[PDB]
Amino acid sequence: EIPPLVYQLLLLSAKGSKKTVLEGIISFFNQLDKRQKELDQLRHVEGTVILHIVSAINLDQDIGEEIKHLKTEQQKDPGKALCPFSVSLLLSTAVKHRLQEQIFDFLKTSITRSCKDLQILQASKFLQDLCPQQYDVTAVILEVVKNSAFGWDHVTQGLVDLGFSLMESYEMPAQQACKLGASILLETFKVHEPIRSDILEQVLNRVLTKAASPVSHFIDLLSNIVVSAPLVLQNSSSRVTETFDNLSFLPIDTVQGLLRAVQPLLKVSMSVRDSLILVLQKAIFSRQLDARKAAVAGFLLLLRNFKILGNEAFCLEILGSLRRCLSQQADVRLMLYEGFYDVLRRNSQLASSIMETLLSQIKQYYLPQQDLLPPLKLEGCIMIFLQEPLAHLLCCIQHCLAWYKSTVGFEQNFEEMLESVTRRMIKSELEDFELDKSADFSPSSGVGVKNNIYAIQVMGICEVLIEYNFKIGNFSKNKFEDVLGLFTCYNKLSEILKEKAGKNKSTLGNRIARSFLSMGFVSTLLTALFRDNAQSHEESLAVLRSSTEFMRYAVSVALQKVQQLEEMGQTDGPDGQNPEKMFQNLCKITRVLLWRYTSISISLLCLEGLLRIFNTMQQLYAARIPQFLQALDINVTEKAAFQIRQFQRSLVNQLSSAEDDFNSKETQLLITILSTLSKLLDPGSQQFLQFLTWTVKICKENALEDLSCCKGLLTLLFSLHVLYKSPVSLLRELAQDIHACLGDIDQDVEIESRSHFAIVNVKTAAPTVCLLVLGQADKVLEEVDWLIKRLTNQTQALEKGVILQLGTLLTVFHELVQTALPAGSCVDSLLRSLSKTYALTSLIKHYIQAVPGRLEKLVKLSGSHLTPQCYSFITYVQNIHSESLSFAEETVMAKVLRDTKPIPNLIFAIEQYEKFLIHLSKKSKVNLMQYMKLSTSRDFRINASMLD
Amino acid sequence: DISLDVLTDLVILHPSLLLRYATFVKTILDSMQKLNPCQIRKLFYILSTLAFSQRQEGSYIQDDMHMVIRKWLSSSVPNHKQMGIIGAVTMMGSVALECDGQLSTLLDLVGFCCEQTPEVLALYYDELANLIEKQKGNLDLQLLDKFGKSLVEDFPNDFVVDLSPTVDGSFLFPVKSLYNLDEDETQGAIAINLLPLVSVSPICLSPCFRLLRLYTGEQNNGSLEEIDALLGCPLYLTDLEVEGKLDSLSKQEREFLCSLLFYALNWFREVVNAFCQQQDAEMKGKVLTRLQNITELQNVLGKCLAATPGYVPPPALQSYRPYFRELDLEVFSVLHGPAELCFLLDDMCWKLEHVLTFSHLCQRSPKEVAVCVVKLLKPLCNHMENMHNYFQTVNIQEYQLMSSCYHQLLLAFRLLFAWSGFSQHENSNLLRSALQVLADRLKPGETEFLPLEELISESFQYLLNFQASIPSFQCAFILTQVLMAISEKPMTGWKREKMASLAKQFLCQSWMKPGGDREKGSHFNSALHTLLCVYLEHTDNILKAIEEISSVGVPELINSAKDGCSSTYPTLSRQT
Repeated sequence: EIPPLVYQLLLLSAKGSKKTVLEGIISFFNQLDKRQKELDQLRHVEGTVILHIVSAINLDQDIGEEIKHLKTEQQKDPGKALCPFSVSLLLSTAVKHRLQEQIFDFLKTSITRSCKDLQILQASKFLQDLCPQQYDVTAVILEVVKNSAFGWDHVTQGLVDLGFSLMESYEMPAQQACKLGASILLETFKVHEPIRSDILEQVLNRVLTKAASPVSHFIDLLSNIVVSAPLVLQNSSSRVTETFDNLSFLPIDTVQGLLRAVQPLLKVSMSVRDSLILVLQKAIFSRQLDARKAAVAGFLLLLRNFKILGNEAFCLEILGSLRRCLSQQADVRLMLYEGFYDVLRRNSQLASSIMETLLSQIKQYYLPQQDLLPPLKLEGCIMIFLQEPLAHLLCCIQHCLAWYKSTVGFEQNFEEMLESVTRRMIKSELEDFELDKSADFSPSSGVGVKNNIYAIQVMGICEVLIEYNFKIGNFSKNKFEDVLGLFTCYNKLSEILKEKAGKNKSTLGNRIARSFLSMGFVSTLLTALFRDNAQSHEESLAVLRSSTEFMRYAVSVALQKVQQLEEMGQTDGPDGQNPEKMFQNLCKITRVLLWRYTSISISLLCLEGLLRIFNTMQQLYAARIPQFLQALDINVTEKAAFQIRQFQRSLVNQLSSAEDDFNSKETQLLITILSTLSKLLDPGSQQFLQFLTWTVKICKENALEDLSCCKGLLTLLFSLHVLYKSPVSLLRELAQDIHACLGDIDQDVEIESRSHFAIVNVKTAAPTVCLLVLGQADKVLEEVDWLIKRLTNQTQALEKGVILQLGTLLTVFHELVQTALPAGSCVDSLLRSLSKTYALTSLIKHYIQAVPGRLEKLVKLSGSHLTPQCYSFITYVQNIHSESLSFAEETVMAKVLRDTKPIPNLIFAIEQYEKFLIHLSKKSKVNLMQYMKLSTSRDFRINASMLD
Repeated sequence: DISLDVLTDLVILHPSLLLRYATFVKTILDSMQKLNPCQIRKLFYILSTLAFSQRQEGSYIQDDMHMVIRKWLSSSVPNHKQMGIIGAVTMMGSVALECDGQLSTLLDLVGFCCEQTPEVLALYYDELANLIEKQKGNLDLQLLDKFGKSLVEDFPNDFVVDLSPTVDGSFLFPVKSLYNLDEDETQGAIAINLLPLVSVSPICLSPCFRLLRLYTGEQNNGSLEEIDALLGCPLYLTDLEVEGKLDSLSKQEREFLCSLLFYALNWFREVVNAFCQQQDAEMKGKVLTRLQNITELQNVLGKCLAATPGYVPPPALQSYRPYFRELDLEVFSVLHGPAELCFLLDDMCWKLEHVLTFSHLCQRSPKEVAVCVVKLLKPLCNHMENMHNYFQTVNIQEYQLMSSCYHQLLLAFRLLFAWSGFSQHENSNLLRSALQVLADRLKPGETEFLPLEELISESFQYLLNFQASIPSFQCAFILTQVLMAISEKPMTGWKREKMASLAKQFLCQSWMKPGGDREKGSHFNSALHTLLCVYLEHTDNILKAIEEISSVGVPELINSAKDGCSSTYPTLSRQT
């Protein structure tokens, strides 16, 4: 009887009134759907009524504006307005060509508000506690596509338009918008057959002319949709050929990912392969740096596009292209050295030809002379400029030689000349070298930079042969001393000359320069060096362990590699793009890194690494955490609780140590390592609590005078007591200590010398803590504004928490504004934050619509705890800045209109809050001003007696 | 409205392209219900011209909207009836720039629709009057006679009575012929029946006189020999002195008496509104006496309408215009006493306020208003001069009357000079023409095409010849506003000193209503605000001026005037 009912309703709406019919039908179908989800006969009828409503809005366009009802419902209480049928109806009407933008920006603001709300709830469980009602628009909008598998056409058009403008409006809530758009586009592509070509055309037209904003979303969702359905491009008659022009816009990573995505369709389709080979052939000899970079990037992929390792003309014809390209500049000579190994893992005789080409290349600078004066033909790499990166070429040579050796005429020659070079470097010291002067380097000089590029190039030369001798020799003492001599040449020429005269004027934040080692090699080195003691050891590591300088470099290279995995998503050396491969490498190196730390600076290096493994583990390998956690030997928390416990033991021993043994660099990393590992402890575990009570009890007892140590530890406590309870209890206690620790605003009454925390001493109550407390206080006020926004049967519960929290929050500022703060930015933060908490106005402004006793008590508290104390602060800041202004050159206009600007703003905030009390006092028929006092102002009188 | 304008441009440039989507537009009009009267009278006016000029789907859309009207001739929604009727009249307006069969169908349609209901009949007649008045330039005579032949049977078959009283002796009040014709015994029977027309409803009586005027203006270039002798009609009403019976408060006849006199007064308003403009022998004085008669009728209307605490007449005393049969601008064309001129300027003031700054006040362009006022301001200026001399000579009844006439007239000049359109130079040519007319009136000859600032000087000497004779502060303030409106936007030093002195003495001029009771109030406050703002803007040393006002102007008021004023400025008071 529902189709006849909807028929009579739209008949009535066509001519008669149209106000409440839509609300009734949407509510009825809401309850119908909530029943149904707990099938086909319902989907068909729902599609029919959707079509009837879209026809009604098409013919009778006046039924859509009455968007106003949904907007009012959302404003009255956020969330409970985007019902699945309501959103489906507006989505269908979004393609009406009329009123699209109003509906569309309503959806945009609703979805961004919902994602921000989800972010806050994931950042605050207390809001989840008092506001369990959550409305996640992502799920309901990704459920429509699940329901759109029943012949919905205009619904699908609305979906694809919504996604297109989603990528348009992207450019973190913007990243969440990208995620939602990719999800909805993938769903509507996967299940809708006749529109998938339209989706492909839209995404192909949207990627172009888009490079300023991060556009990796286009390539990633394109890869996902083509790996789900590769035949769409051929169904679209392979419209990817026009995209080959992207070699000039931004082919730094977009081309690589695009080719990665389209790999199977290039393989199956000969026409697109021919187009790619011709476009790259015309691109390679373009003499542009960008064009050549795009060409070599495409070459890195096309060789492995075709597989024969387990059509031979295709194999042999591609050999000479990179050989010809090798003659170009060093910058374009760079990436081929790295990418050769990837394709060399995919060939047998092509590998032999590639080795022969590389051997002919290295003969250019070999100088075959049988162990005499060093083979430095670096003079050719001068055209102040550099022509060939010898270090990268040598690294590629070593890696490819290792691959060839492991796989199963010139190869014997290849090994001996490499061995000859190793025997030549050990015999060629900094006496036969041309760069024997300690200060021949000169920045911004035609010869100094020539020495600098020679200096950096030889460092990579030494590093590569370190890998060779370690790998070619197997527990053979003769090769180990060669490694010692190589680093002896390396350190003697890297520790001094460079970073003395080369570049060390600014303090080096980083360490030993960019290394050309293998993540596999460094893993083998550390695992063989530490946590390895067997009869196969030929006493070579015993003399190797004496080289503590080699020890520092041996781990600093690893810190460089995982930092590449920190800042970027990849690294150097072989197996830099196979995420499982380093995951195993990271799984292996972490233990020996931990073992070295637990064996007992040098350990400072490995511990810094562990901080960056855990950081990289969560930020990159989020889905792969359980195996890594279990690899340290299923619930992550029990193993995580074990891991922090050993770190807890290190801290408690280290913190309890004397001040002479504080090694602050260790403390910062270990504090941060907990703040990173404590992130993934699950909410429903007890170990959450005893750890949380441990850091509280360690805060109550320990009295640390370091500043960054206190700042880092407090961040951990406030990054964990933000998802379990209300932090205002902690903030109040911190404010209790700060006021007790420091003096008083009136310097007349003595605060009792309490100590809630031992960390806060006569020194740490400086901006060190007082800026963190006000930082947390600002955060609490920020979400309260959202709660006040939500407040404007569930309403009563919302008002309970807000009044309770603001009551506690007022006790925080009341005890904090009475603090005798020092000069500087800490005073400025308090004055501005006081302007924030008063903007108390919005809650008063909302309740004008209504009175409750609890709200009256808050104003009673606010009047008796904030305003009279707040004005006392202004009478004090005037003299502390007068004292601070005497220390000028011992113009000034900057320092007089910058330390006093907050004062007028604070006055305005007080009166604006005071003014809205007038409105409530008259309207609410209750006088709530007997609690507070009269407003106080100030004047002056220029002391002309002391004018001069 | 912007979209209707661009659609009008599209249809005038080429209708054919619109006809491609004109079917969708027509179906849209058939679909939604958000119609408004003006957008109907434009949309239907545009929509019908395409059918009989171009042929793409003209028959389809034409018959579609025709059938829409027929189906909704008496709609369930009541307002659709009147919007359909205005649509119909604008159809025959476009047609009367063949349609004979369709015209017959629609006229029979509306005739069946207007069977006995008078409200739709009154609206139909009013909209037809609007049609003919707007398209007076050229309407088809024979087609109009085919359609509008009811004129000979509407008025002179239902509201024509013998001059002698011989009908309905026993009635509510005896029928008395007031305001008799000047030349008695010229027609066999000339008297309009409204008192026996208690109810044909008397609502449909005022607009149809305008209709007869337009019919006689279209049948002949003049408007004589068909109604010329039928203007001097002794108007058949109750006894004149029945206002003494208002104390009875019948509420059964006196309530009907109010509508009776209201309809008769609207009749008279049309009488002056109709044939004043025409110039002919032995009829100007009749128009003047009719204007005196409407003055008296308003006077008698005032008391009876004040007696009843609420009453609703149909649109078909001072703020009563919407229920009043509106007067046109052709009345002042024949300006060639105090109360009558006060009334004329009273109903002129609102028009000049709206045009220069249903709702029949909104159908003339400001440029046309300017050319009309400059066309016929000479008798205006002559009467201004004579009554200015009267004011220069020195009972309340004429003094206050002429003071109000003076104030309304100077308000007329202010909004004739404060018209914001003067900012652009396009209209400044007609402005210069008006200034030459004014200067020629002031200085005979030797004043053609004098330069702009000297024209300002001429207007300064002329319009300030009336400076010494100002009865009300309103007149003085509005004169200052007149000059501010005519003075240069970049204000010049000689005018700076002139206006400084003039407003100084105006603030120093006493203001006394004839019966005491100094001219205070709320309009007085706003006028004082604007005048003193203009003064302080044009005074040379503004700081010295405000210092004087705050040093000697106020303290005398603060120490002396309990209810009086400051000695230096009688315009300053405790209230002001």
